[PDB]
Amino acid sequence: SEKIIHLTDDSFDTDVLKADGAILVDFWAEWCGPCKMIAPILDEIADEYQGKLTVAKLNIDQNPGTAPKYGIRGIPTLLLFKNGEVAATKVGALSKGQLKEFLDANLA
Repeated sequence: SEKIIHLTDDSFDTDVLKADGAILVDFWAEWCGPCKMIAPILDEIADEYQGKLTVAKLNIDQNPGTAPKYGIRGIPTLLLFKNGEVAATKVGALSKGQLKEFLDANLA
């Protein structure tokens, strides 16, 4: 059950900040319907982008510490990290096609 890294506040440094390569971090919560709408889409991307990218999820209620560090203000927010640095930001639900395009464009 791990293609997706399931992050915590304590593991966020190792898992994201010190990863060699691109991580796609999904800031989300259980009550958030758009967050849940995109979850299946993230599963497909995890598979599709395997070897180019890792997908990780931080649940902002269970892990309240990390989101303020990135000025997160609404969910879902997708932050693309490249080797510990944020390259791209996407706020709100989007389709698979839209996510593919956001990824393809920011991964170069």
